[PDB]
Amino acid sequence: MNASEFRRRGKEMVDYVANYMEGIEGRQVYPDVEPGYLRPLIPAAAPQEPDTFEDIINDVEKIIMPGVTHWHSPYFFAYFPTASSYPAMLADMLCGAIGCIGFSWAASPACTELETVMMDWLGKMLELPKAFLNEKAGEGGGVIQGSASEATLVALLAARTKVIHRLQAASPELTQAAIMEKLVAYSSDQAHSSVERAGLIGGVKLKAIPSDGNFAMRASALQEALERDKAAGLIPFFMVATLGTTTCCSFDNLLEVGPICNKEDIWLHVDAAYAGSAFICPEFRHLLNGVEFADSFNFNPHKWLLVNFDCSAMWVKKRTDLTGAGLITDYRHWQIPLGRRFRSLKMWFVFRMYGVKGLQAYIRKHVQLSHEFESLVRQDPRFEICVEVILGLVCFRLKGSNKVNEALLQRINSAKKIHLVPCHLRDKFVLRFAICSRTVESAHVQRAWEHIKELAADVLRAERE
Amino acid sequence: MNASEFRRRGKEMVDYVANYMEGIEGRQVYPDVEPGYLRPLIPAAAPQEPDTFEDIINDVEKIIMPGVTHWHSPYFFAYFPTASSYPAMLADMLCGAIGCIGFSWAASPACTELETVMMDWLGKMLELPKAFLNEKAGEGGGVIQGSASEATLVALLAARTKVIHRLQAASPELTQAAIMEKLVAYSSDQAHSSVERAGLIGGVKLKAIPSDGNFAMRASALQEALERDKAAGLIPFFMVATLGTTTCCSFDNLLEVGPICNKEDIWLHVDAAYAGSAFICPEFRHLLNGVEFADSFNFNPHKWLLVNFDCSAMWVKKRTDLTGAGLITDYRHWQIPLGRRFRSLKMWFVFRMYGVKGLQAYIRKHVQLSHEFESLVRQDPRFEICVEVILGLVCFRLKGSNKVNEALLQRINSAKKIHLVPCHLRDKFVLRFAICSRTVESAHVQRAWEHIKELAADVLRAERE
Ligand SMILES: Cc1ncc(COP(=O)(O)O)c(CNN[C@@](C)(Cc2ccc(O)c(O)c2)C(=O)O)c1O
Ligand SMILES: Cc1ncc(COP(=O)(O)O)c(CNN[C@@](C)(Cc2ccc(O)c(O)c2)C(=O)O)c1O
Repeated sequence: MNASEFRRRGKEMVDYVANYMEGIEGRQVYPDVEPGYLRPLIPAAAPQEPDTFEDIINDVEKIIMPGVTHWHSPYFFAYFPTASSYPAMLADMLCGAIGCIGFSWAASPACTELETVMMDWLGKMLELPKAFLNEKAGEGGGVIQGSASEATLVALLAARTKVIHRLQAASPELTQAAIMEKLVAYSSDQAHSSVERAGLIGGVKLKAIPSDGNFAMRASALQEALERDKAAGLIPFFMVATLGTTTCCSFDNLLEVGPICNKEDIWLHVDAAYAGSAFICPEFRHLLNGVEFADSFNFNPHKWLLVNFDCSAMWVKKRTDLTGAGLITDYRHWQIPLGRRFRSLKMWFVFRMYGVKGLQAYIRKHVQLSHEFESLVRQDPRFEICVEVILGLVCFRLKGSNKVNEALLQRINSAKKIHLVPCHLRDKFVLRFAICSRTVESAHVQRAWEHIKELAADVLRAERE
Repeated sequence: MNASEFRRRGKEMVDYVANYMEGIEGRQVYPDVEPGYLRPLIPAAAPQEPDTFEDIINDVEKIIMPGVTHWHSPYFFAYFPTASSYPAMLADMLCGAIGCIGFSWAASPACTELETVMMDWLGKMLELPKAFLNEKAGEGGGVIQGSASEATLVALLAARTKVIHRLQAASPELTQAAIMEKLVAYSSDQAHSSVERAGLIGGVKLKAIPSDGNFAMRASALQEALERDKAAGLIPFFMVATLGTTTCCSFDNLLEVGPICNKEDIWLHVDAAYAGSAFICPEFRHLLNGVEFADSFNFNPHKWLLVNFDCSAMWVKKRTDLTGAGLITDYRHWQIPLGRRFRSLKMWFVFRMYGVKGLQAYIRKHVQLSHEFESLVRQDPRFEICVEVILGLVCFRLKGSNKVNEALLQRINSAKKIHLVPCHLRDKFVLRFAICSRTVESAHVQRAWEHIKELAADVLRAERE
């Protein structure tokens, strides 16, 4: 293609995208295809001569869309939201056009420099302690990671290098491998699987701290684990404290866990992948209190701050602690990959085109809708809410057996009107209702509950026979 | 933004992108800004109320573009090409609109299933051994990684897990840490820094194999290193053999190194980040002979196959060896991150809109232009070519001291008409000329050489005084 043909086809793509978005409520949210559906429907080899754009876009509708789960349908209530906004889409077109690989300052100065400023913009919107901000001064700063899973790995690796160097400074004869045998990392029993994966990749032991009745990590359980493992000869070195657990959006107590991690020389990484976006609202900022004790803090604008994937935001207090693993000129030693694209354009466009107040309104509407769903559940005594509703997630279930709730879930996902996923809280099977779509409204939440309520009656009937 | 506003602004963005691309030859390839230029030019905090699109796009031109290194200018001859094509741009708009996170089959079936087919399309274009292809049969298959640096890490981690399990099967009392002390990985002394980083992240020793006069890894040097390290008690477990080294586009000998790695139970990873795209042309496929001995093979469509970053293509012979670290339903255990976007749409669009013959013509034009530059250098006896020219890279220098070539480079990069970077080959400072832009032509290559030739005269004059 030349640029003149892209002028025509790019504008046709813009219309196609806007059409898909404007009609998305008419899409079945979860697909009917079975695993393996796609390969029989397209050729076994690439074409030798070019295909037409018309044939390709026809295949998008005919072959791709039947296998799409529509994350941005208002009836998608699964997992956590992922971001979809037109400002991020516009920036992503510009990002691909500039097309730089920012593995060094010289590879495109603006790619690195805009990113550092946007991470300070974001840090200030979250009212982060100044130690995390760059502002061309001090030792802290922020970087975009590809994902919170990668951000957790990066923090673990930095923590690993820091403790190896400290332990070898104390015992110069001590090998890296002898230290490796004794290192242990911690997270909540509600932590995301990215923590377990970081421990496996990092080659260290990982232990779950039992959570309290609110599924929060507390000082007492942490102290009990530390006493046990230190007596066994393990060396605590890394902690992931979670704000907004994937299971039930619970919150680890940083005011309790922070001081303990500091005094134990445990690198404290705060994972707020989903919940972090709400901390731009002052009524939720208290859930972040204690981040001043953290060594690193991470959350995903690409979940709940309208910056399309990929965009994970990570700050550290000491750049030097992170690199070994004022002006920031490159990010090579802040991330796993060397190459990176101009992702800060997406943050710039979203922040500027929505404004801080526009993002706050977006968060608050989602939380209000969550409370609307919760209100409906609390009116039906056949159901129970298992965890306090704070952000855009409601954990609910039919009172009674796990089997009846497994049946309810299977009826919901078989009817394919809405989409949600479950979790386990201890031995209890629980349904999750996550407010996801940028365009979801009260009417969608109410119809989803009406649907759930109807299927529950059929399921409860079948259990008495 | 709503969809109706995106219809208007998205089409204005398409025009802006096409304008930038059509005028790109008028851009100064390398910028005049100094590190730190950007922060004083934009506000210290995000705006509370929205800014206009017009103000944002004005800032792109006023503030961002002065800090852009124009990778896609025809006068960019630095590093290696990165991909920029309009089919990939169109697919990337559709990718952001579908906006799924494909961390599981259910999160969007098409996101995983198209990817597996495209990796077979690509594998067949490279005439890979069938053991690497999926085709819903056997044990092999391919995945998109975010980068070759990540692909190398993933292979090292899989190799690490495989050798730990084998050594523990032989000695059940042996701890992971005791094994960690003895593991050693290998690469060429010309290997990319991503290998050293994978070794650091993976917690294993890494040793460089001395390259021959053609900067290739050969059996003799590999055998000499193996005898030394095995006698010292090290356990060889991982090898990165490079096809198309970053320094001088040299090629490790897989026909020699492959059988050695197999008999030593060394996981052989073939890194062809840049050169791999040329292997779709039969006249270059012989440079890949011996990949049948590899356990994993990787190259970057986002360098030299017009699939905009990010898109790194990695194949393995045994999915089970990779996951522990027929139908493919998820890629969670193939990559470092859990989340991933619908990147295979970019491969689909590029492959279909260019056709295999269009991609072959693109490769061959770049190689011809490389040989055109080489021809000009070989006509000037003040210069020498340090390594055989095979693909789109020419390694050249003024005969004489490193200091005179350092002066030549500084004059080139100070005049800001073209952009190139150097390397070291042993103790020798060498200039690299890489054919990069999709729209580069003979006329650009000839003007670049005319420029280099002129600056060399001034530099040689200043050395005789
Ligand atoms: C609490 C928590 N911590 C870390 C991560 C990992 O984030 P990332 O995907 O960027 O590596 C998560 C992941 N949330 N995983 C979900 C909710 C799936 C998901 C939804 C929306 C997204 O934008 C992403 O990236 C993932 C899951 O089902 O596991 C997390 O919740
Ligand atoms: C031989 C070789 N192996 C691995 C890598 C790493 O690839 P990736 O960037 O995907 O992690 C490379 C990297 N090449 N690095 C260049 C040539 C910079 C560069 C140019 C164009 C790109 O598309 C990327 O991603 C990077 C460098 O200067 O180091 C490699 O050459």
